[PDB]
Amino acid sequence: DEFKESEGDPHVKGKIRQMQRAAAQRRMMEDVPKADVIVTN
Amino acid sequence: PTHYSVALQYDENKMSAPKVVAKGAGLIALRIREIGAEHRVPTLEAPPLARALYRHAEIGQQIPGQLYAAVAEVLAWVWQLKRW
Ligand code: NA
Ligand code: NA
Ligand SMILES: [Zn+2]
Ligand SMILES: [Zn+2]
Repeated sequence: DEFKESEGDPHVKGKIRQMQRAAAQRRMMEDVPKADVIVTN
Repeated sequence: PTHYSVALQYDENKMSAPKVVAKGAGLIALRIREIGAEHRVPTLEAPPLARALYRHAEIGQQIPGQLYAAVAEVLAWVWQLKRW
């Protein structure tokens, strides 16, 4: 089956988890309002 | 610009260590400091602890034990703040 070949594509999978790092990062930033204190500098 | 930011959430029950909800540098660090200030989240400059938390504390987890005392000192600071 060509369905498996397209499903397995390492290249489609690498973009996909590139966009996840970005997406989970954004989910991180949207949780900042839940914080009680921000430590900096 | 500027280097490090760590956002903590104190535990749901009052007697457990706080967790990291966000950390970053330096654009990210800046953009956390910004959202925090925008949403009136108290922000303390404590450069040694910020670099440390940033190095060692895992997002979504309880801060590490090496850093409890220091993060408890940040909490006393948050209490000083609640009085003008
Ligand atoms: Na809270
Ligand atoms: Na883990
Ligand atoms: Zn979103
Ligand atoms: Zn969230």
